[PDB]
Amino acid sequence: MKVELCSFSGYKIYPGHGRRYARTDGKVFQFLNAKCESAFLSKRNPRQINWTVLYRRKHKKGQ
Amino acid sequence: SGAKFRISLGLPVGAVINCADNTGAKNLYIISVKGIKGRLNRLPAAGVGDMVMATVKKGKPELRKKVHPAVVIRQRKSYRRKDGVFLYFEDNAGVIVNNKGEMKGSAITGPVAKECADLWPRIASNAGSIA
Amino acid sequence: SHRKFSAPRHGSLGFLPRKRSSRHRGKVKSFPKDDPSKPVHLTAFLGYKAGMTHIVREVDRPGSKVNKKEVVEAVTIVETPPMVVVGIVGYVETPRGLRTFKTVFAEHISDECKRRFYKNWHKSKKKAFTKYCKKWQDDAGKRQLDKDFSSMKKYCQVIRVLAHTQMRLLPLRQKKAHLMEIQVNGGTVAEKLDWARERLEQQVPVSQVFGQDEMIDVIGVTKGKGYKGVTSRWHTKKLPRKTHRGLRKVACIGAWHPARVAFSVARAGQKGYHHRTEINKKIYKIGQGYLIKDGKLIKNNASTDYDLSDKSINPLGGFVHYGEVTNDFVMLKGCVVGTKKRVLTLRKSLLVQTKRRALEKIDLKFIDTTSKFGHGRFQTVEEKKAFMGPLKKD
Amino acid sequence: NEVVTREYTINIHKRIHGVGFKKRAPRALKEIRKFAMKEMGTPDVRIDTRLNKAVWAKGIRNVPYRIRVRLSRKRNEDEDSPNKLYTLVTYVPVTTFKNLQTVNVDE
RNA sequence: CCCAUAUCCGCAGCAGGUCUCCAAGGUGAACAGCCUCUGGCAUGUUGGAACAAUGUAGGUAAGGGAAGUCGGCAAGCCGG
RNA sequence: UGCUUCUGGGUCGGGGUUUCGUACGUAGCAGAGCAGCUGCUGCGAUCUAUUGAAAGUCAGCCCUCGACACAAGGGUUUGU
Ligand SMILES: [Mg+2]
Ligand SMILES: [Mg+2]
Ligand SMILES: [Mg+2]
Ligand SMILES: [Mg+2]
Ligand SMILES: [Mg+2]
Ligand SMILES: [Mg+2]
Ligand SMILES: [Mg+2]
Ligand SMILES: [Mg+2]
Ligand SMILES: [Mg+2]
Ligand SMILES: [Mg+2]
Ligand SMILES: [Mg+2]
Ligand SMILES: [Mg+2]
Repeated sequence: MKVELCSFSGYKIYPGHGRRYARTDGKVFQFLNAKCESAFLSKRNPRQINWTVLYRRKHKKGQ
Repeated sequence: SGAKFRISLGLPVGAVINCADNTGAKNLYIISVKGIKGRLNRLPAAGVGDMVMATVKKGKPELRKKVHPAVVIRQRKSYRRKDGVFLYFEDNAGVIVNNKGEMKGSAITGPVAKECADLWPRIASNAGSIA
Repeated sequence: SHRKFSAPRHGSLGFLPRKRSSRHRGKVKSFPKDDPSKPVHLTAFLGYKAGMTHIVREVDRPGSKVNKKEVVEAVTIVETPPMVVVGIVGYVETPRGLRTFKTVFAEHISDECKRRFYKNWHKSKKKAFTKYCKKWQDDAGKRQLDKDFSSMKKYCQVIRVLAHTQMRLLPLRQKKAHLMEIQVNGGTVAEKLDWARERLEQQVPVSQVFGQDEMIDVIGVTKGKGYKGVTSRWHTKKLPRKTHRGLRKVACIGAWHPARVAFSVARAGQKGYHHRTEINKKIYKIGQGYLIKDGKLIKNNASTDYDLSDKSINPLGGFVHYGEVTNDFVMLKGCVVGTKKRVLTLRKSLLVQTKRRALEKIDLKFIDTTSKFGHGRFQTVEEKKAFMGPLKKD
Repeated sequence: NEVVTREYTINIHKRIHGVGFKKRAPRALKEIRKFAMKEMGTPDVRIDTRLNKAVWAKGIRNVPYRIRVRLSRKRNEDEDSPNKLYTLVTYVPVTTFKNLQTVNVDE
């Protein structure tokens, strides 16, 4: 079974969990929960939010 | 062969969905759903893939003030799929149709849910995307 | 006059006396009819509702739109450690019913089952069967026992067996076991009886009773909800906003001249804690308990042919409000009745399952062991550590 | 053995969870007085006014989540009453409740 | 001496009624609303434990948006 | 439903989980700038590092076998 990846956070979405948003111009996004989905719909930037994956990647944290 | 599964219908009778094809119609006032028996004090309710009777409220005047068939191609309410997904679109939209299924228009602006493509071939042909 | 528009009745009259159930453990009101052809077996068991989770299996049903397409589908775990047989009981068919003719108990009985007798195990002297036990170790008693066996063989028609649970093998709080008469179905009474006689004081795992993809019934007490009004009890209409004496009522409870109020009118009262039988639940999987061997224990129950991991069904943080399933368990399709930590009675089906949906074989691809104590996003603690990396607490 | 004292800590956040606003600090005092009644089998309990003020430190709606306390069992003073030993409850200011065990403090 | 949610009139220590004087800080246009100091009080003829229904008074609701109803009553939107 | 099989539950602590989103302090030749003193030193919303940090988490979540105390008891009745 294909495991998707949250379009906002970057975590792994398992078969049962999350949702999908289909915008009027294609561009389907997968979401892990209504925290990601709401930070997306609010038009937040995943790179300025400490817990996302694009943040840890930008600031090179971890390793 | 394959039969339409049930989805979380979310378009009561009175919904004004936008008209996602190039027939010059801008709206679709849903006036009743096809295939609904009913119940005391229970509005009919259409979902993705359900044929309905609608009415163009704004658009070309040769389409207004009359009843039309239509098919809901995108609903905003989150419906579940048997494969364990919950999908929903950015807007409600449907296309106009004749009683045998052929689209009155030519193109479809935007996606078309696979619950509507598996079911209406002449809408999947004029489709732009799927799901 | 007549009702203007037709509406069907609100709620069923077939479950009518909606009262608090008079028993906590579900009662097999009827066992499957026995044929002397089938070999000797049992007809019911006893498990405890752990929790629910997803399942990704490949669907095989030619003609359906999901043929050979993975579908996510909820299941329910019922932890079922093996039952201990502690006595047999025979019945005679009389023109007044089915009278119980004789009961016989085994020599030794656990303190688990002996707790079921006393309403207070703390103030008691624990004397149950203390004089009965001295029948299994002397000719004066052994003779009488063999008599009481050749009698049940001569007369009894139905043979049931008494089998209690093992309550120490569970993560619950109560130590007092649950007893139950499981009817032995099979051959002639002589062979049905010299079977249970061998199994006195023995353990019966679920493999001996239920298989896989086997449709069964679940008998148990609905989860209780208290003194609920008529809108919650019978799901009647809610009156409009301008109603003076409250709006979550039934406006008319009867005509004039039927000068009572009838038994089919929706009225407020107890809701939940009823006794329900829910039929046609498919056994997706009879998992296996933990076990030590070569010092290392094997816990991987939720690993499938496709997953190939080392995770048990236990979600991250254990099942909520229940604990850790470390025993055998069955995986039933879909919800079952009751609440968590509730003893369900799993009964063999009373019908002849001849249907593609009943005879479908099951092959799970993936079992979901994320946490249920919130929107958990990690299957295993290993996968979580290997994703988050090292934290500050290290 | 009969006159003993020892420090505890009381997770008020769980002994109070659920009660309404205007009755939290009160239920927290009734639950301190009952806690000391359990840990020391004396019906006479006596809550110091510093522990009172420390429970009502924030307000009536926001009682501290834990609290470090010093239960001291004492001989009944004048007016020998049906009780022979009473339990004085005393506050203990603490900067963190991490790895704080029940300590058997002595004189 | 009281001059009013207990000294007056309403049968009463009655949520009603009954004529005036003085009039701080912050916010703000403001004697508006909200917090505070001087001064006053102990919740308005009782407490404890529970947290069912039905109420009373506030709230929030996916999708739809008056299809409800005699009627957009009520609520909501708007607000400087 | 539990209430001495050196055990048993209870409180506290610890671990798992999980929710929100990176604590106080300190460091900074990061900061629109401004001022004083002849580069230095101050004011300065915000930023970065320490920091997926801090905080909470069963009262109706899961595991402890970590400390502490406790638990062999009380009252009323019942006979073929
Ligand atoms: Mg009607
Ligand atoms: Mg009729
Ligand atoms: Mg009225
Ligand atoms: Mg949950
Ligand atoms: Mg009050
Ligand atoms: Mg008064
Ligand atoms: Mg009072
Ligand atoms: Mg709404
Ligand atoms: Mg909404
Ligand atoms: Mg109307
Ligand atoms: Mg009408
Ligand atoms: Mg109005």
